[PDB]
Amino acid sequence: DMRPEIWIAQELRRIGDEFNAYY
Amino acid sequence: MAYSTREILLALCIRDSRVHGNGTLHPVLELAARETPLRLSPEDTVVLRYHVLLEEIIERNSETFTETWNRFITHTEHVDLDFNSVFLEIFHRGDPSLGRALAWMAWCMHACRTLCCNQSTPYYVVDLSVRGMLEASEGLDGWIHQQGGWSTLIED
Ligand SMILES: [Br-]
Ligand SMILES: [Br-]
Ligand SMILES: [Br-]
Ligand SMILES: [Br-]
Ligand SMILES: [Br-]
Repeated sequence: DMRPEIWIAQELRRIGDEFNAYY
Repeated sequence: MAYSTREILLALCIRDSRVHGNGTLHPVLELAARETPLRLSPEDTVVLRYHVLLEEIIERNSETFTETWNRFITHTEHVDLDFNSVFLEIFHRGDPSLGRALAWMAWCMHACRTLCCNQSTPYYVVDLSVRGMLEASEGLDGWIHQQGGWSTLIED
């Protein structure tokens, strides 16, 4: 616990990458 | 131009609030605008354009944004400090790139929307979260300067 923040950081990295080729 | 991430984030959150459920500003957004010397208009063209991009990101990922936001808010003990931790875990883990910056902005704005929409969310949560997101986002400053600024980025 302090492990959710690192999950969120994971997701947003993926979405960030996803976006990069998709605009 | 040369506007900070803080001002652009705050202009997006204000713009958003205006566009959402009767368009009034939460007290803390009035405050942040005062204390952040908010020099950018929320109905300015950079802001309106970025609003579109972030709103798209939020829709493409509607459920992830919701889930991630709830896990955060139901588990944090100091919302303030916790915003700074997710920021670092995103950005100092292999540079920043456009999408991560925009995915973060999207996330902060979405978070803000949820707080200001829910009439029963306690003031202090809305307050610390907004302060939390604006302060963390200062970290994008140097890197968006390297790219010519926010207006430039959306110009090309
Ligand atoms: Br204005
Ligand atoms: Br996306
Ligand atoms: Br949505
Ligand atoms: Br708190
Ligand atoms: Br560092």
